[PDB]
Amino acid sequence: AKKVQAYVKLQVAAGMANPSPPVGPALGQQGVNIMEFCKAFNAKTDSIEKGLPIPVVITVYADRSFTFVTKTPPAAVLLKKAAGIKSGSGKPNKDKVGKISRAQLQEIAQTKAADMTGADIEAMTRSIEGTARSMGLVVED
Amino acid sequence: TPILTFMNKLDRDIRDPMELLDEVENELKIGCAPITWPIGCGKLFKGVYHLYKDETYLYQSGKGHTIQEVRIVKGLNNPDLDAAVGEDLAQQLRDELELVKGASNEFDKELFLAGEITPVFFGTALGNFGV
Amino acid sequence: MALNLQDKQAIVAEVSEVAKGALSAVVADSRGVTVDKMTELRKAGREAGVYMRVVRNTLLRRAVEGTPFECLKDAFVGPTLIAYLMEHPGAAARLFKEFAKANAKFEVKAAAFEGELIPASQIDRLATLPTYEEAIARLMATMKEASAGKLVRTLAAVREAKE
Amino acid sequence: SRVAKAPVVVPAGVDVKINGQVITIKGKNGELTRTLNDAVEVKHADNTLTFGPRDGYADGWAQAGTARALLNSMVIGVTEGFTKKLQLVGVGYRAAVKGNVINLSLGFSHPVDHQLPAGITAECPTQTEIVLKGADKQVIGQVAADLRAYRRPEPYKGKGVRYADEVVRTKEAKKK
Amino acid sequence: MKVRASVKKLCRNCKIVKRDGVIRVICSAEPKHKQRQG
RNA sequence: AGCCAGGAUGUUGGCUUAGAAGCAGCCAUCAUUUAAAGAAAGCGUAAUAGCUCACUGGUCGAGUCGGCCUGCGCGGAAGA
Repeated sequence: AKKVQAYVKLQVAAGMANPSPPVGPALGQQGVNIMEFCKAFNAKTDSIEKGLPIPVVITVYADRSFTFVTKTPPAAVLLKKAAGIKSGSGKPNKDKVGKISRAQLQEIAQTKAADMTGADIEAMTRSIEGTARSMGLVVED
Repeated sequence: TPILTFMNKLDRDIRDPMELLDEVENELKIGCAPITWPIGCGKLFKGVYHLYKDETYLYQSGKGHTIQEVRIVKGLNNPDLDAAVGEDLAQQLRDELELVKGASNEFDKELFLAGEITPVFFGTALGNFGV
Repeated sequence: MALNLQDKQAIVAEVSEVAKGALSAVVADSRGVTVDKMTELRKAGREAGVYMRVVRNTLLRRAVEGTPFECLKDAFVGPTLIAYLMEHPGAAARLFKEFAKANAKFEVKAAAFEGELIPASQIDRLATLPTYEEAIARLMATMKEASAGKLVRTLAAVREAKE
Repeated sequence: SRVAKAPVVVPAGVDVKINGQVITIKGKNGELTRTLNDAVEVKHADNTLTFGPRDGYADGWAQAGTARALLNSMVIGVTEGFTKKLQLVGVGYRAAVKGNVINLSLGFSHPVDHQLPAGITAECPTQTEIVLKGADKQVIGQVAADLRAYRRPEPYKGKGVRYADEVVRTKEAKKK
Repeated sequence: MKVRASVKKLCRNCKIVKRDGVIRVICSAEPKHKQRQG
């Protein structure tokens, strides 16, 4: 690694790659084409499923296109498919909204293997211990 | 269709005429063949040195309504170019001209008619100099 | 913070990693970056862990003066900026390499490896440790004795001696 | 206090012509150079210069620290001499130096020739840089400030004569 | 600058020195914090 | 006090969000990585930013910080 050369992260869902209405002319402008950011993305995105957040770095030089290497997704968006309601925050901690305990989201703290600055396989559980409290979801743990 | 190139507005503070050649070759996909070359720009525009005639036409300020007096300084190393232009500016002419020869083109009439090099003139249509 | 009640703390608490210390390394980190903690702490993921600490405590007056647990020749071993490192579990091998094959790649000065405890000496790195659990180094270590050490010379008179 | 207390140590060279209340230092380069003092009694002694107050002076120390300071830059003065450097920003700005008088061109309707002081010389490694060395810190500092003056750096495009140790604010126009 | 009866340091890089019989405020960050008299 | 270094990772935090990935914003401020790093100070984003602050290390080495009680002064303060 080095530091910073060129990279960002703006996206709404994997259910629909390279969105046209959303970001539009706001998905790379320094060596990033808009009709090419769907030939290197769905090259492995269609290898798991479509409908979940997929951020990623953007290694840029000066040779026509570019190169990227994404990783584990956010454990906050997984609360629309693996937890409860469709939304999230909205109603923070003013009235016990959804409720997730020790059991749920358990293995969701097991998906980020290499991407988890929580050496202690057990302690790394305290990290995501909040990726489901940004709206108030008491744990029945 | 063949293209002559005129670099207008040397009365103004401009970009590096080297860099100007890059932008013309790179972005317009056509070779540059300098015929004249500016000596100083803006408040320091002194005139243009003709590369092929080997002489220096001297710019006079504000005669843009008629044609100014044609005032030539013959040699490129003529110590009157130093006197008329200041030896400082005179050397930068000599320096740039060195680099120009290693990164540009000789005007070829055949390639011009083929639309593959442009004769580049530097001047100022307002000062009526270079036209 | 806190005075003596806190000073004494950083001492004994970490100086336990000296009495019962596996290996030992003293590396300054002038111009260190965060990757500094994204390395010895990253390699702690799928090949190490919370079994390693480099608590920069070169407070000398605290670190050095704070080592009554027999570590002589150290009244010198504690110069300028420092960042001691120690082990509790695991062997006393590898570790030296995490530094030797990192700081060697720029990564700030490496105190030229001033050496630390265990044998208790001075400066001039070694590496007879990381060769451990690489048993196959003890395998070919016999150089097939009869074989290889033979097929390398006793049969070099043909590909290098027929003139 | 402090800066005052701290000794000055006269390097291998400089003579130190301490005459009562008039000190003079000469060495390597720098045509000597000498200043005066007041409420600070300075003592040569051995291989240094000590600075202290004087009875009946509330200025003591305060006048002594500036003492140290000055002398300390007087040693190094003739020793390593003193640096400088300025760089002209803006299309059409050009320095020259064709003697000991610098000839600047800054978009005015005229040139601006500026004659260097006593023991100060300068060179123009580039048509847009000026490095002027000297042994008197107090004068290079000036000559620099003075050159710069002709055309300080405006906060919009940044054009003008800046140092290098600058910062140049620079901000946007009033929106539409 | 601004001459007020009460100077006051506003910013963190705003200084306060006394050049002559006058207390002034020298704020290195924002010029608007430059003040005299006080 | 200078001077020398770091200030992230879960996280682009979700959210009335056209787009917000710490900072016009809402509600929240918890947990690792560590010597220290706040979903956090400021400049300023089309938006990331680049780049600097609390706090920890290093260098230097004796004092340093701010309130309280008192004495004497400074500005505030322009006229025929």
